[PDB]
Amino acid sequence: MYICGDSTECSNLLLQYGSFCTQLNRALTGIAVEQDKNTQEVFAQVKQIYKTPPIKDFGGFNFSQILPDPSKPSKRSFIEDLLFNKVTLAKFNGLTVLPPLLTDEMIAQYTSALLAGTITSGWTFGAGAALQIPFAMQMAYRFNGIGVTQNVLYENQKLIANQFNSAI
Amino acid sequence: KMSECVLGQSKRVDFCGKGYHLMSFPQSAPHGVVFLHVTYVPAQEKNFTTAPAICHDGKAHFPREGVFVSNGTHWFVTQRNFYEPQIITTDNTFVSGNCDVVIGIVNNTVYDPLQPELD
Amino acid sequence: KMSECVLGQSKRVDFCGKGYHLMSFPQSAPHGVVFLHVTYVPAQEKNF
Amino acid sequence: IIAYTMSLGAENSVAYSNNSIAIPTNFTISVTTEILPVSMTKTSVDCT
Ligand SMILES: *[C@@H]1O[C@H](CO)[C@@H](O[C@@H]2O[C@H](CO)[C@@H](O)[C@H](O)[C@H]2NC(C)=O)[C@H](O)[C@H]1NC(C)=O
Ligand SMILES: *[C@@H]1O[C@H](CO)[C@@H](O[C@@H]2O[C@H](CO)[C@@H](O)[C@H](O)[C@H]2NC(C)=O)[C@H](O)[C@H]1NC(C)=O
Ligand SMILES: *[C@@H]1O[C@H](CO)[C@@H](O)[C@H](O)[C@H]1NC(C)=O
Ligand SMILES: *[C@@H]1O[C@H](CO)[C@@H](O)[C@H](O)[C@H]1NC(C)=O
Ligand SMILES: *[C@@H]1O[C@H](CO)[C@@H](O)[C@H](O)[C@H]1NC(C)=O
Ligand SMILES: *[C@@H]1O[C@H](CO)[C@@H](O)[C@H](O)[C@H]1NC(C)=O
Ligand SMILES: *[C@@H]1O[C@H](CO)[C@@H](O)[C@H](O)[C@H]1NC(C)=O
Repeated sequence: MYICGDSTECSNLLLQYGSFCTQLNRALTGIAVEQDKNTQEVFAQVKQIYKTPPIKDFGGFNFSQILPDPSKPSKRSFIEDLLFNKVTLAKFNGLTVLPPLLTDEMIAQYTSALLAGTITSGWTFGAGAALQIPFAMQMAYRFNGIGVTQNVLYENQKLIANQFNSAI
Repeated sequence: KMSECVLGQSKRVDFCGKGYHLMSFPQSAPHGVVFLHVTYVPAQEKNFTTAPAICHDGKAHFPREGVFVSNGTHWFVTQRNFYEPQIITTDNTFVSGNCDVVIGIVNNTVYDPLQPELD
Repeated sequence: KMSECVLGQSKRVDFCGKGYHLMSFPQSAPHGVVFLHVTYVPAQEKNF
Repeated sequence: IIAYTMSLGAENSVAYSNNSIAIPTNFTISVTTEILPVSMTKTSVDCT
């Protein structure tokens, strides 16, 4: 359609050239399939969506910006919703744009699951069935990995929580 | 991937297989390399009530490597990945500061294993 | 990075953000992923 | 042939609480295979 246009006469000459017409379409389709695969690899890291715990207590950590808002339409978190405004994309003549295998809405759910998974189960969810852990306790493990002892987090959790909240 | 997986063990989560990667073996394939990944995944989770610090004399201990885990009758310390219960003692703990500051704490005994050997 | 940083703490230095790495929270943007990295940095020092 | 809406997974919320923890009592060793291509056929075409 692009090269020859609507006219039949133009089409005949294109046939003479070969499988160039056919080959170019195949390459684009391969590219189109790849996009879905990339998104699939990046976000389908979790077997099962994990609903966020009803209790919002997280040992003084405020996660309101990061987590999805039920009142708001499209289940996009405040940080996420702000981001969409920042980047804005804004058929015609033989060129067609195909919609993503994963709808923006679906992508939102995947992100929430990881967020929900990380807070509720630590790193346990990555390697198997998610294991419930106290958030303060999870943070304690994190300090140990980086060489600051767990007691240190517990001694001034409040100071740490405020900095984290302020940072977010 | 082969160099990290076949020689040595990779600490990176999910880089080689799914879950903790104990070891890996590689099998030759036509125009490719196939890697078989051996990984450790924890199958069963028994619910246990837990607390971060135990206050014995107004000083609160913390585990050297184990999340404090209590069935509800007594408090024992086990490795976070497999359930091994060890009676809490000075050997498995260290005391820093006073047990007023920590948000979550449970009063508990200490064994003091030097005393029964002495007496 | 998602697998490496969101699921578990990453030992590799500068793999996630700057400084010591604690955890990361994934985010979604059009045709992209925005990562929030939580890192531990030492604010004050003294000679010894 | 039926067209569904593509549900992602089972929706389960892990029980959460400040004083509640879960620790595994048994472990399973499994083998997973990942396949990566290392080479392709080498074709030299004389241009003449
Ligand atoms: C966690 O998130 C924000 C920041 O503290 C708080 O949410 C605010 O809630 C009040 C009404 O209760 C609104 O006026 C604000 O709009 C919210 N913040 C913003 C920035 O919009 C929330 O109070 C904090 N924590 C909790 C536990 O609710
Ligand atoms: C750990 O799980 C393994 C695997 O399911 C259990 O091993 C089995 O135990 C049963 C009952 O003793 C045997 O009849 C089977 O032959 C064993 N193998 C399998 C694959 O089932 C093991 O008993 C469990 N361990 C603990 C400590 O409960
Ligand atoms: C652990 O938590 C649940 C909470 O519903 C508890 O009743 C049961 O002992 C265990 N089951 C789980 C997490 O499924
Ligand atoms: C820990 O709890 C289990 C289950 O109630 C019980 O069988 C066991 O006896 C408890 N530990 C001790 C030392 O009694
Ligand atoms: C745990 O959270 C509950 C929320 O109902 C609260 O009543 C309780 O005091 C908290 N306990 C600790 C140790 O944080
Ligand atoms: C633990 O002991 C202290 C006094 O040392 C007491 O104030 C406290 O209420 C005890 N608490 C529990 C919850 O057993
Ligand atoms: C350690 O030594 C310097 C010497 O110039 C001194 O001024 C300061 O107390 C300490 N330095 C730093 C770099 O914090």
